[PDB]
This record gives sequence, structure tokens and C-alpha cells, in this order.
Amino acid sequence: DIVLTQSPASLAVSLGQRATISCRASESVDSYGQSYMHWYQQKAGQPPKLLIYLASNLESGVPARFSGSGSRTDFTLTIDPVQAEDAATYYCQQNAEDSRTFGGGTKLEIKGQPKAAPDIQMTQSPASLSVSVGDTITLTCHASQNIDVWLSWFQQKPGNIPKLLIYKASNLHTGVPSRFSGSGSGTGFTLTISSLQPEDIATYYCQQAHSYPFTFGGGTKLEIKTKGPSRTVAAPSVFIFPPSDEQLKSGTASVVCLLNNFYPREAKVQWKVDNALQSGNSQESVTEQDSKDSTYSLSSTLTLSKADYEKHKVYACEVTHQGLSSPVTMSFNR
Amino acid sequence: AVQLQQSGPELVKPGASVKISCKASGYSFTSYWIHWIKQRPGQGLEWIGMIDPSDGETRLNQRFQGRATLTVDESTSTAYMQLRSPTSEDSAVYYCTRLKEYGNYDSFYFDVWGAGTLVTVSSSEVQLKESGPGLVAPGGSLSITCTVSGFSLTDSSINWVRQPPGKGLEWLGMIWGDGRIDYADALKSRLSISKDSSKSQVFLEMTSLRTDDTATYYCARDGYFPYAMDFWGQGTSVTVSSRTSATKGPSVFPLAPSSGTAALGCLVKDYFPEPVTVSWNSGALTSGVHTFPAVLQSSGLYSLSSVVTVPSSSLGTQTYICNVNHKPSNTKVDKKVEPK
Amino acid sequence: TLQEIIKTLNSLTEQKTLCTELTVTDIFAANTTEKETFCRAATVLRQFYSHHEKDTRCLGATAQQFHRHKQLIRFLKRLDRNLWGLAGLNSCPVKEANQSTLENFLERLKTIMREKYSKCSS
Repeated sequence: DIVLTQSPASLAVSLGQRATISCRASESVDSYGQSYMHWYQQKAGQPPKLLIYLASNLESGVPARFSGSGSRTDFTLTIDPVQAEDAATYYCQQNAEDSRTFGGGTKLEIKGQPKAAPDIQMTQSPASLSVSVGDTITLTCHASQNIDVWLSWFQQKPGNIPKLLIYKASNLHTGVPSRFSGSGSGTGFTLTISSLQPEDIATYYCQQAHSYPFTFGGGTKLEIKTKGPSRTVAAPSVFIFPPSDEQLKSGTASVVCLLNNFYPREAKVQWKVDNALQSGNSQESVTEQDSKDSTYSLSSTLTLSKADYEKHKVYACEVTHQGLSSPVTMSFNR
Repeated sequence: AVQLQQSGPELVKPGASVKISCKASGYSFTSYWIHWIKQRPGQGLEWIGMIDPSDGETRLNQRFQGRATLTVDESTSTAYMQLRSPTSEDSAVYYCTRLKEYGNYDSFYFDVWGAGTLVTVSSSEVQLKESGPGLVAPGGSLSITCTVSGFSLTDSSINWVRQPPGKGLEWLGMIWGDGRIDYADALKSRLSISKDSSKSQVFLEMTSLRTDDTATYYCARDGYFPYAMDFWGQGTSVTVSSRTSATKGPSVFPLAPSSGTAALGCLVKDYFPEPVTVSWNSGALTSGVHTFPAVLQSSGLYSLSSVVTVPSSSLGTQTYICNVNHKPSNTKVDKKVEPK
Repeated sequence: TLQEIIKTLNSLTEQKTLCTELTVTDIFAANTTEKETFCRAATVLRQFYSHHEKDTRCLGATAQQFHRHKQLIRFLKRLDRNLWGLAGLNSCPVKEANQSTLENFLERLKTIMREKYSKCSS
């Protein structure tokens, strides 16, 4: 088998200099006067990306500073001038023989550089907040590093562009109403909207100007408090499901009760086993108030061992709701 | 008064470059730096870089590894941003803004903004997506599926390459056009490669596992001559360890319809961690569907039910299948819920 | 010309920044002709803008410092042009080690030009 060996194994090169990587095949990679030796570029957590095919032919997108040379056994890949984005691991690959092989690889690193100062992370809280016209609201912004008083606030109305409100943590931009107010120095900062107006329902971002790269918070979305999804009265359609024979092999037994599409929310569900009311062995789950009809749905799961399930016969689910004239019972016999 | 007029929306193919303008007016263009900001829905606002229209000096966020190029034409008062090698990740609304300053940078802020420019970067036609487990006990068996898209399996050849973490690529084998299969001499004994052209799926089956098998597993399509690996999947990380899992796959039970509305469902029980995804008839059935929030049990595991209300007449005629996918265990099962 | 250097120095205090803390030979600390003084001033500023345009101690670390550094260099290059325009020749020795912060040397110089400007006005 053709064994591809690569030299060097690790390579520390200065930004703007020349990087040259060798590859040695154990047998000839040439066939019909064509060298089946390819070069790939792989970055961390990323799949390999084909750089050069047939010893020197560059792929559609690969910059000109990347080049290859050689035939038969000795191959070369060169980068000049090496860029910052070129810090990656490169591989040579032969497809000359039937069973393809890869070189060990070469890690191109960069030296003599001012290391890497971390970005200032901006955190906003809360992520969102329900509000009404007249309210006094205070949004928070935090810097993972001292930013002095270098902090701006922007408002972004849905589908619209960012608008500056405050600059230098507390200075109001010309034209911005006085009901907007800012505070903070160092790492803790705040925005206050006094007597919140309909216009003020937006997403708010903070941005630090202490250091490059400039960084923004994730935002705080203001949402209007609604008069509620006003609906009539809808009784639940209720269904009971026995434990499937498939589950019975496993050693457990689950009885499900569905209360489908009801309004209002308020509803009592009760499990009755051989006309005996149960407690603590059940869990209710409820869906979000429906987009279309403004109703809810509920599931109640009665959980007990296969043994306790076998000894009893009638399994029932009793449901109380405003929309029902008297409680509904859905039952089954095992 | 002061304005910044940006160029129109762009629809780009991957690898194809894109160039947007930002035309300044109403002030001495050369007096302030122009900055470019990226906005994606998931993320928020990201600073790309800046350019000085007085001299063409440019400063860019390291995150745009010579991806973004900033230029000016002071003759037309225009700022430009060229994005090279754009990918799906580059799809966003790109704003240009001016950093107004007073008292020689005593105060400096983004007072005026352009309307933004939508840059849509099209999804690559050729797609390869790997699927396999995470944790596998030593002495086990790992099976992986590559799911080819935008090309036919009957013409193209797929390779299986593996990369141990912090180590180099190792070719496992390939499956031709065609039918022809080639394996690695050091792995031929326990390697099995197959394909199902009808569902555009390529498989891998490595029997008798050992901790050495701990690697990211890739599938890579062969391009036209010399037949190098031009397209790769993102890879699937596989850990061979006696380590106690950590994550549990769910068991999906039928909630069979009763003997004129009818209800049926699936009981997704004992799964860890969250979240689980449920669809009905591969996304066709949406009306009357209710997927309930999960419940943390006494066992420390999670349970949830998914239901659908259908007309009683459709029962026995219409087939009802629920599609459950628990990603942090690679569990993906479809259960048929039919009358009894 | 002298009216022009006064105009450049009108905006001097706005330029008193991070980099103005570094040293410069105070060619006012050690009496020569006016053309000799301008020549020695114009020399020291040139020496400074060319030795600190890419100096880490001048650029600072904050965004404000990045911008203020750039503007300082622009201010000094400008000032130097005004000064050479009044210096005559380019040959004068800097035969003194007497250091001064750049801030001090600029204030010293501003006072000197203001005296000269108020001496040529009736």
C-alpha cells in the first residue's frame, strides 16, 4: 500500500512569510502521466476542504498564494504570503492505487503576534417583558469587562432599523423624548422608560465603545399586555387510552386521559380505579392557548406497575368543567 | 439632511462573492468613519468592521477572517463591503452606519444608519448529512448513515473517512457509481459499506468496536476526474467507551383509537435529556394535532404524549404514523397507530 | 503663515491626549535665532510623529485612544508643515538631552507663537 508521509508535523510561521509543506509517497503516485495527489485544508470542528487536485491544480475559490508542486514521490504545498485565516491543518491524499490513503497532516500556526484579547461580552436582562401604556420600566445591561461610561442604547421597532437613544451611558440623543433615561458606569448599566408610550414597544439593545470589536447586547423585546383571548365556553371532548400490550412487556403500565379543546382553563381531572379515587400517581400536562380557537388541551397520565394494573378491572377518568352540565366519565375494562 | 442610502437585496449562490454599497450624503463624507453591522434573527447585532473615508484605513473584526473587504470611492461618497466565500451563515441584514464624533472623540456613536441590505445566501445543491450514535460500548457495533441530496447515488461514488480527535484523517473505504466496493487493508475485516439508491442513503457498519475507533465519521462525494473528495458532510462524532450514558432514548407506545370525532396518539416515554420532536404522517397531518409539554418523572427521565383528532370514518381507511426524533441519542422511530 | 500656525494651535487643547505624555527634547529648556528655534522645533516633531505613529504606548487600548492617536499624528504632521514653512534651512543640531512631555513642549511652543503674533499686531 502507498504510505503518505508529511513534513513538517507542526509549523509556526510569521504573518506575511512563506510556508512550505512536503509530502512523500512510498510508491509512484503517477499514472498515464498524471499525479493523483491532492491537498486539503481543515480548520477546527470543520470538514476537510479540497485545496489543490493533481499536484498543482487549484480548486474554484482557493486564493493564488496557495500552490502545489511535484510528481511521482516528492510533493510540495506552499503558502506565500501566509494570512491569519490560513492557520489550519493541511492533508495530502493519494487516489493513485485502489485503496486511497492520507498523509499525517501539517498544522500551520502563526507566531510573533499580539496573542488574542477576548471580546467584551454584553448581556441584557430580561430577554423580554410584557408592558402596558403608563408603566415605568427599567432594562439592564452588563459588561464582562470595565467599559467606563462607553455605552449606547438603541431602539429597533419590528421590521425597522436601529435608532440611537442614549450615548455615553446617560446622554440623550437630540430628538429623543425625556421619558428615556440611562445610568451606569463600569459594568452595570440601565435604561428607563417612564410613562411608556405605544411607540416605545420595540427591542432595545445596548452597545459598548470601550474597545474594538464593538459589541452589542442580545436585546430586550417589549411586548404589549393584551385584554386576553376572550372566548365563549367550550366543553372538552374527553378520551381514555389503555396501556398498550407493547408497554406491558416492559414492566410498566400507563393510562392516558385526553381533555381536548376546552375553554376556560379551569378543569378538575380524577382517576378512578375499581371506583377508588387515586392521588399522587398522576401527572397533568397542558398545551398553550390555541392560536385559532383560543382553547387548551390536557393530558393526565396514570402510572402504576404491571402487577397493580392486572389485579384491577375498571379504569376511569372523571372530568369536571364549566362547559359540562355534570362531570363526564370516560372508562374502559381490561 | 444626513442620509446613507444602501443598495438593494441580494440573492447569492455559495462561493459567489457579493458587493453592497452605502452612499453617504448631507455631510462631509471624509469626516467620519463608516461601520458595517450584521443582523441575523437568532443572533442580534454584530460589528463587522469600519473604514476611514479620509484615507481608506480599515479595521475588521477577526471573526471575518479576510472574508469582508471594505473600500470607499470618495468621488461618489460611497462605502462598499465585499463578502467572499459566502455561506448560509452569511445570510443577514447588513447595515452601514457613521460614527459621529464631537470634541475629538470625547463622544462617538452610531447616530445615522442605512436602511439595511438583505443578503440571502443560497443553500448548496449537493448535500451530505451523517447520522450515527454518540456513545458505543467497547466490543459493540457502530452503524452510520450518510444522506445524500442534490445528486444521484447511481452515478456518484461516496467515501468513508474518519478522524480521531486531535489526530489525522484515515480513509475507511468507498462505494462506486455502479456497485463496486473498495476497503482499507487494515480495516477490511470489520468494515461493511452498503447503499440504498432509492432513498439516497449510504451506510457504514463496523463490527467489533475498540476505543481506537473513537473518531468523527465523514462521508465524502467524489467529484469529476481526477475523482478527489470535493464535497464532505459535517461529520458525526462517535465515542467508544465503557462510560455510563448520560443520555437515554425514548420508547414510543401507541395511544390506539377507540371502538363523530376520534382521537389517537403516541406515548413518548423515558427519554433524556430534552427536547423530543413529534410529527404526524411525516408532516402531512397538522390539523387537530397536540404535542404536549414534557413531564419530569420520579425516575429522573422525561415523558410526553402527542395526539390528533380525526373523523371516525377515516379510521382503518387512512393510515396513522407518528414520527418521533430524539436527537441527543440519535433515536428516530416511526410508530403506526391503527384501530383495535 | 504665522496666522496659519496660530489657526492650527487654536485646536491644541482638544489634542492634549494619551500619547502627549511621552518625551521630547525640550529645545526651549537650553538663545538662538528665531529661524534656528523653528528648525529645531520642526525637527523634534518630526522625529516624534515618525517614531510613534505605530508605537503601542501611543495607540493605547481603548477605541477613544485609537482615534485620538490618529488625530494627534495628523495634528503634528500639520504643525510640522507650518513650522518648516518658517524654519528656512533643514540643518540644526539637537545638542541637548533635556526631556519634556510632548504636552509641555506644545504649550511652551504655543506661548512662543502667541508672543510672536501679539508682537506683530498694532
